[PDB]
Amino acid sequence: LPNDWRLPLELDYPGGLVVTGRKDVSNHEVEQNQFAMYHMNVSMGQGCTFCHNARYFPSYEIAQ
Amino acid sequence: SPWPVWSGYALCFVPLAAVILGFIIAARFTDKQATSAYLRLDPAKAN
Amino acid sequence: MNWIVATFMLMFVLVAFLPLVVSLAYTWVTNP
Amino acid sequence: PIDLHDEEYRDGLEGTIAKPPGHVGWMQRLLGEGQVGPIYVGLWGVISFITFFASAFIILVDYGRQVGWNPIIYLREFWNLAVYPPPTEYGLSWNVPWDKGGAWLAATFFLHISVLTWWARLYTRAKATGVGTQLAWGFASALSLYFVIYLFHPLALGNWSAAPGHGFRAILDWTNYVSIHWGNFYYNPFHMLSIFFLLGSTLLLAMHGATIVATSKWKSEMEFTEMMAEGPGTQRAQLFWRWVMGWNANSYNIHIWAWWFAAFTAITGAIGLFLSGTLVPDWYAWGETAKIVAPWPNPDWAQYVF
Amino acid sequence: NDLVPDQWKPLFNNAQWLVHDIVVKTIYGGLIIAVIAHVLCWAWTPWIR
Amino acid sequence: NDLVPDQWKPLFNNAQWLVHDIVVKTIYGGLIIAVIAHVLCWAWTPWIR
Amino acid sequence: NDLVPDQWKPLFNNAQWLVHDIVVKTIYGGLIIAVIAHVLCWAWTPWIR
Amino acid sequence: NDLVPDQWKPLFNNAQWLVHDIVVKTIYGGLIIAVIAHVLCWAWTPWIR
Amino acid sequence: NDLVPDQWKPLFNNAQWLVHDIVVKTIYGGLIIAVIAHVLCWAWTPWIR
Amino acid sequence: NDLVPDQWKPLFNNAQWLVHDIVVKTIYGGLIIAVIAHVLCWAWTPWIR
Amino acid sequence: RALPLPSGETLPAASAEVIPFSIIEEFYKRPGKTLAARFFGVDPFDFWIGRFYVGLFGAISIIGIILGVAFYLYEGVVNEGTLNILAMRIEPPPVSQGLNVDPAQPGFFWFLTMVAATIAFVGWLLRQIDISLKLDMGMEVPIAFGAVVSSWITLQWLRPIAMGAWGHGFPLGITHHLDWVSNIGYQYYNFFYNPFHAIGITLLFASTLFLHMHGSAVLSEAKRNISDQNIHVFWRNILGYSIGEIGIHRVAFWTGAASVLFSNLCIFLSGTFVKDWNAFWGFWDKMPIWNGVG
Amino acid sequence: RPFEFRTSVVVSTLLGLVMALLIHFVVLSSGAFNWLRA
Amino acid sequence: RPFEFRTSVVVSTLLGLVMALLIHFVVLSSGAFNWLRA
Amino acid sequence: RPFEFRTSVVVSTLLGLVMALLIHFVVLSSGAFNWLRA
Amino acid sequence: RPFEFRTSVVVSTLLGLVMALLIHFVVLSSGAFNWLRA
Amino acid sequence: RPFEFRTSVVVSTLLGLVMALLIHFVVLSSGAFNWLRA
Amino acid sequence: RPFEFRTSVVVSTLLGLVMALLIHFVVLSSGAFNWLRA
Amino acid sequence: RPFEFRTSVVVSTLLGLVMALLIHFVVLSSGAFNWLRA
Amino acid sequence: RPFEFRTSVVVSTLLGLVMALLIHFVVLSSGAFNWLRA
Amino acid sequence: RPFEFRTSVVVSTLLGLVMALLIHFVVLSSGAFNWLRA
Ligand code: BCL
Ligand code: BCL
Ligand code: BCL
Ligand code: BCL
Ligand code: BCL
Ligand code: BCL
Ligand code: BCL
Ligand code: BCL
Ligand SMILES: [Fe+3]
Repeated sequence: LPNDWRLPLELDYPGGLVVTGRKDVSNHEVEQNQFAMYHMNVSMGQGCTFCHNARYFPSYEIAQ
Repeated sequence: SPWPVWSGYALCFVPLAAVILGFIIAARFTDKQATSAYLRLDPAKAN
Repeated sequence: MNWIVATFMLMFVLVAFLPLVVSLAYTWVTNP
Repeated sequence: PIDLHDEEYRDGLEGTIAKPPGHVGWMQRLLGEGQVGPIYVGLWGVISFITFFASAFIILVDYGRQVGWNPIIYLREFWNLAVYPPPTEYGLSWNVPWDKGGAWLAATFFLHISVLTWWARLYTRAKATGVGTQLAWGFASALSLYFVIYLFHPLALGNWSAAPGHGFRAILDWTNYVSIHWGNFYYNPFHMLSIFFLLGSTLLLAMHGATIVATSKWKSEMEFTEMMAEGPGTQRAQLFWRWVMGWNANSYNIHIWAWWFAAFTAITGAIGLFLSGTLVPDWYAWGETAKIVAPWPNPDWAQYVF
Repeated sequence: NDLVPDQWKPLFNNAQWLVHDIVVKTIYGGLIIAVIAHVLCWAWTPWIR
Repeated sequence: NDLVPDQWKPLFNNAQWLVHDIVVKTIYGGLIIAVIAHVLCWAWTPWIR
Repeated sequence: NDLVPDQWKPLFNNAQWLVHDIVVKTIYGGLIIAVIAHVLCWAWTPWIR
Repeated sequence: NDLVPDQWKPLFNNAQWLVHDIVVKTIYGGLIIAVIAHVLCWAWTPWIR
Repeated sequence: NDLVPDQWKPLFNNAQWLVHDIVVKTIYGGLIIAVIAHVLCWAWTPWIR
Repeated sequence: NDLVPDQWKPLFNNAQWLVHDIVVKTIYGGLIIAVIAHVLCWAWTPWIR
Repeated sequence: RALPLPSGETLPAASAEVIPFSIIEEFYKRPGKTLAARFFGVDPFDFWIGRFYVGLFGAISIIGIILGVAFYLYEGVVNEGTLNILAMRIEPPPVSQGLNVDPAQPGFFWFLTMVAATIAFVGWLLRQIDISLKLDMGMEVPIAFGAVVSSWITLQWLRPIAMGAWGHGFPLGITHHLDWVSNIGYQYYNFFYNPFHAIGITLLFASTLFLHMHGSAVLSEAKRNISDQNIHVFWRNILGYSIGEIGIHRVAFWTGAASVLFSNLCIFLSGTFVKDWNAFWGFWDKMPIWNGVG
Repeated sequence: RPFEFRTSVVVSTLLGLVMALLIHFVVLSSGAFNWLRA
Repeated sequence: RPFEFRTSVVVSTLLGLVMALLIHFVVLSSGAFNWLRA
Repeated sequence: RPFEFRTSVVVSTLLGLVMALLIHFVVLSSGAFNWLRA
Repeated sequence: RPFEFRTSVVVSTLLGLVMALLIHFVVLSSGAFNWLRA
Repeated sequence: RPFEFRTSVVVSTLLGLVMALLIHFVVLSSGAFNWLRA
Repeated sequence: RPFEFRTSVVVSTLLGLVMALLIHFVVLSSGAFNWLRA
Repeated sequence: RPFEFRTSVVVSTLLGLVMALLIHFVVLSSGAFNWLRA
Repeated sequence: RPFEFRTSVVVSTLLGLVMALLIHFVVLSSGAFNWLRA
Repeated sequence: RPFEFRTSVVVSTLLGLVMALLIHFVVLSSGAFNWLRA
């Protein structure tokens, strides 16, 4: 990650970070999203399939 | 409800039918022209 | 246990790599 | 009718620059022929060169500004430096600050010009020597996908930010981001056709090369001479495949197969990428309406977590 | 190769001339229709505004 | 081979001359139309301001 | 092929001379227009300040 | 190739000698200027300190 | 092909000998300067400490 | 040829022999210097302890 | 009269003559040079049924083929009941079951399908060795096929056995092995950053490029009267190098073979030794040359 | 012939077309003219 | 006649065009002239 | 014959142009001259 | 004959230019000289 | 005869240059000498 | 004969069959006719 | 002969066997007959 | 012989078989007939 | 020649250089010698 980057906490976060199929966001928003997701990955010991079910990212089946 | 929507056909069964048909026709024609009769060198001499 | 078998399987992967090298060296030798 | 000598040495603009040929030696012992020889420069040749040198210069200087003109740091972080297109604000506007996204536009323009001039060079040099012009049309087929990526897809979305960013690791990031944005990019059916054609292309290449090398002993490598009269090598090569898989092709058909597989790869790829942002916003949600998603009601997730 | 006038004799063959005539006629007709169509979409809603 | 004037004889063939005439005429017409169109988009909204 | 003066005879062919003339004339005209345009965008807003 | 002295006769052609003279002269001049420039930046602010 | 001594005759050509001489002289000079520079870098601040 | 002794005649050419000699001399010198440097690095601070 | 040619052209009137195809099959039969008959003294079948040559290796292969197809159809059609090939998924036994396999537990038929498929593939490879041995050509095609066979072995035997779960083999079934690939790719972050992975895709794209260029080169000189040095001159005019006729086929064979080898290495390694790929590149920043200049 | 006339006309018509297209695109995307809903 | 005249004019008209285009781009993107809504 | 003159002039003008361009880029991006809104 | 003079001058003028450029960039980026607003 | 002399001098001058550059970089980046504002 | 007749009949039958099949599948999947439990 | 007889018998016995197997699978997996614990 | 009879019978029996199979599958999967526990 | 002499000297000097470099780097990075501010 870039050293200037910090976790963006000025958002509603019930689903404010969603990006899939939105059609009003470009690759810049997706890049910020992936930054935050990799941070959550390093924080948690486990990997990226800990809570996502990478076939569909907007799915909530893992319950983590 | 039981049926695949429109564009399921157009997007997925144009490939699945067209590619299989194309392979089975192109193979027939290539093998025909290859196993046909034309100029070759004799096996008893060249080899 | 885990690591002995892991090293032994990596051996097999490198053995799969092996034949291509023999092909290359045969071509180098037999083509002076 | 056609003098090859006057087409190998002819001064400049109409001739080659590197007049003396050279030998590589180690290439000779392993690759067959091993002479470097002269390279022809024409009118179309100089244009692509200078435009490519302009785009590369623009990009390389802009790397230095990011590191503060420090050559130690410049050499350390060279592989993750990049220049990015404008952000979503002023999506298609051409008036952007140089450092934010302005440098990308000029570079991509000069790159386009260089590519098109190289195509023209291919076509003209093919006609000059008396051979056919199939290579130029194949290059056009690949240019179709190239132009959809950089020009046609950002346009018709409103954002210049959809294009990649002229970096070594920037292109991997672009691939990942697009696939994530559309959602389950694996489900795109033209992507499936493209993968089919790509793996078929590698299959055909390996097979043709391997069989021709195996039957080389009987001088089957000279595919041009064999086209007029099939010798013992080509006769053996046909029999091997006839018994294995039940059918075979002579030396003329197999190259048609090669050409068409390689071209269908890029054509289906371009058609499939163009449709992602416009017609079908979500690919996985489309697949479940087409009844081709595995039900997977309760998977065993113990494998994926460590 | 002698139906074309003298001034254009070195350029045009005999057969290439009649085609050229067809092309010119088609282009003129197309231009007339294009002008009419643009006057109409104008009268509908102008686009410069 | 001899329709072009002497000053330009080494350069231009005979056929290459008439095409050069067409090109010059087209370029002049295009320049006139371009100048008119430019005058019109300033009478609309100036760009330099 | 003797239209070029003797001082420049080894270098220039006959045909290569007239084009050189065209190039020089075009370059002079372009330089005059460039100077005028630069005086105008300085009167507008100076760039060095 | 007989302008070069005997001890360097095999190594240098006769054209290769004059260019080598130019190279030596340029290198000497460059070294003098480099020494002057280094004395100046040091008088300004020393680097080793 | 006969300026080099007999002991080294099979190895060195004639031209290859003078370059060897230049290389040896340059290496000796470089080593002397390197030794001086390390003695100086040591007197300044020792590295091993 | 024929400069190498009989026992090593099938292996070494003539030219290959002198290079060898150089290699052996260099290796001996390097080993002596390595031993001295090791004794010094030990007297400074031992590494096994 | 008119001379039919291999490229389809019919010429307007050389030791070459028009020979019908059958002649050249009878001359090149030579029965008895089978690799197997070398070891046993004899081959059981070698009777060329139809156009297909049969050998000892062919029979074990066909056994594997029939049994594998039958088990694949039994899974997903029975015990799933989906009756749609795209919807059905054939899944390996769970990771809790471990390395041991049990008929009562689920996944027993996936294991049978996998074993039958492996037998069929290896038998096919040996059959290719055999048929090439009769013709006395050479052993290049068996090597090129053995590369992809080894990839299959790495994916379904070596990597599952090293971890030991048996659940790691990719589930069979159209449009469900893709879900496995997608969940494995993201399990270790940035599979793109993996070095052995990136060499495989480099070689794949380079192979497609070489194929297009060779095909266009041979098609361009197909039907025309030329010296045969015209193509070499064209290649020297564009990029200033001509590989030769024997050179391009060697390169095709080699690149094709190398791609899959690097790929199977990358996957086997990811499973066993590396948890994520971003942590792998953490060492580069701290290289002494530039560790403090920032 | 030192200069082929047709090369000149080819490069001229290509450069002119590209230049017209580029200027048209830049002017449209600048959004300063109120043309096609702006 | 070692130096071909046409090579000189080709490289001259390419370099001049590229240079005009680059300067025009830089000046437009600097945003210091109030030209096309700036 | 030992040194073609045209190679010298080609490399000279290329190096000079690249060097002028690089120095102007560096000076512009340093932001120490108040040139074009700085 | 064995050692071409022009190869020597080419490699010399390339190495010298690269070395001058590298030293100039390191000294500028070190920020220890108060040169161009430092 | 067993070795070309010029190969030796080429590899020698490449290895020496690379080695000088690497040592110079390491010593500068170690930050233990107070050289160029350290 | 500018064309082979059999090529025409082959392409005609193929296009007609594909078109009938596509229309029959679109109409069935639209669900607007109450045909086979709809 | 216009048709080889053995091709007919081969394709006949393959199609018949495949068809019997497919019907037997479908009927078993439908679970509507109480056959082998159903 | 412009058209081979056996090609016609081959394509006819293939198309007919595929069509019967497809219709049978569609009718079974529609679930509108109460056939085999429906 | 059962072994070309030059292959031996090439591999010898490469292995020796790599080994010296590796040992040096390990000893420096171990931090047990108080060398260059340690
Ligand atoms: C922004 C405000 C105005 C605007 C302001 C202007 C202004 C101001 C001008 C134009 C000009 C033009 N505009 Mg505009 N324009 C606007 C919106 C539009 C719209 C539309 C979508 O709304 C369209 C269609 C156009 C289209 C055009 C053309 C009529 C014309 C450009 C000619 C040119 O570039 O081609 C030139 C192409 C080439 C040089 C090559 C032509 C090819 C030849 C003719 C084909 C034969 C080739 C021959 C066979 C040889 C073959 C060789 C091949 C090249 C190899 N404008 C907006 C509304 N537009 C320019 C024009 O009219 O000047 C004439 C003009 O000055
Ligand atoms: C998020 C997911 C990750 C991803 C995760 C993986 C994973 C996981 C893997 C790959 C692997 C591959 N990926 Mg990846 N990959 C991704 C992105 C990409 C991209 C891209 C442009 O972005 C590309 C080009 C690739 C390319 C590739 C190659 C590196 C490799 C191809 C497999 C192969 O060659 O061997 C496959 C070889 C075989 C299995 C074929 C065996 C076939 C047998 C012999 C034939 C059976 C006969 C059969 C029944 C047919 C019978 C014929 C009758 C007609 C019926 N990946 C994304 C980033 N990739 C695979 C690899 O490494 O290979 C080991 C793999 O493990
Ligand atoms: C509204 C004002 C906008 C602007 C919008 C445009 C647009 C938009 C265009 C130009 C174009 C031009 N502009 Mg302007 N331009 C502006 C400000 C400027 C300024 C400035 C103040 O400094 C300058 C110097 C220019 C200068 C120019 C020239 C570089 C160029 C056309 C010159 C010429 O006549 O064409 C050279 C000669 C011709 C083009 C020959 C034409 C050939 C024939 C007539 C083409 C016919 C095409 C026909 C339709 C095809 C079908 C024909 C078949 C026979 C049927 N513009 C402002 C920002 N400008 C035009 C351009 O170059 O594209 C060509 C362009 O389209
Ligand atoms: C407003 C002031 C802006 C600026 C904006 C620009 C822009 C924008 C441009 C220049 C260009 C130039 N600038 Mg300025 N420039 C600025 C400050 C400077 C400073 C400085 C203070 O130090 C300097 C030294 C310069 C110097 C220069 C020259 C390097 C260059 C043109 C010189 C010449 O006459 O052209 C050399 C000779 C010619 C160009 C010959 C022209 C050939 C013919 C006449 C072209 C006709 C084209 C025609 C339209 C095509 C159709 C014709 C058909 C027949 C129909 N600028 C400030 C920042 N400057 C111009 C450039 O170089 O582009 C070439 C450019 O476009
Ligand atoms: C304002 C002061 C800035 C600075 C900004 C620049 C910029 C900006 C430039 C230089 C350039 C140079 N600087 Mg300074 N420079 C500074 C400090 C220094 C210092 C220092 C204190 O140590 C030094 C030693 C230098 C030294 C130099 C030389 C290396 C170089 C030009 C020398 C020469 O005459 O050109 C060698 C000879 C020539 C260039 C021949 C010119 C050839 C012909 C005349 C070119 C005509 C072009 C024409 C427009 C094209 C159209 C013509 C057609 C016929 C129409 N600068 C400070 C930081 N310096 C210039 C550079 O090198 O670019 C070349 C450059 O542009
Ligand atoms: C201010 C002090 C800075 C520093 C800043 C620089 C900078 C900046 C430079 C050097 C350069 C050099 N430095 Mg210092 N240098 C420093 C400390 C040191 C120390 C140290 C204490 O240990 C050493 C040993 C050196 C040693 C050196 C040499 C390696 C090198 C030039 C030697 C020589 O004469 O050039 C060898 C001979 C020549 C260069 C021949 C020159 C050829 C001709 C004269 C070039 C003319 C160019 C002309 C403008 C082009 C147009 C001409 C046309 C005819 C018109 N520096 C400190 C950190 N140093 C210079 C370098 O190498 O670049 C080459 C460089 O630019
Ligand atoms: C219920 C109304 C539905 C609809 C449902 C369908 C369906 C479903 C079909 C059509 C088909 C057609 N429709 Mg409709 N169609 C609708 C609205 C329209 C509208 C409109 C209002 O604009 C139009 C213009 C049409 C027009 C058409 C024609 C394009 C086409 C058949 C024309 C023709 O006779 O066949 C051309 C001539 C023939 C087909 C020759 C037939 C050849 C022989 C007789 C075939 C025999 C087959 C035999 C069974 C095989 C075994 C024989 C062996 C000897 C044993 N439909 C609405 C939406 N329409 C049919 C189609 O084209 O399929 C081809 C199709 O199946
Ligand atoms: C219980 C009722 C189930 C059902 C279950 C099955 C099953 C299960 C089967 C059939 C099969 C058939 N069914 Mg039923 N079938 C049902 C409803 C129907 C309906 C309907 C109501 O519409 C129809 C039309 C049919 C029609 C048919 C025929 C298509 C087919 C066999 C016809 C024939 O005689 O064989 C054609 C002629 C023969 C098969 C020749 C046999 C050749 C020799 C005798 C084979 C000997 C094999 C021997 C054991 C091998 C060893 C011999 C060595 C010498 C030792 N079924 C319902 C759903 N049906 C059978 C099928 O087709 O398999 C082929 C099949 O197995
Ligand atoms: Fe080939």
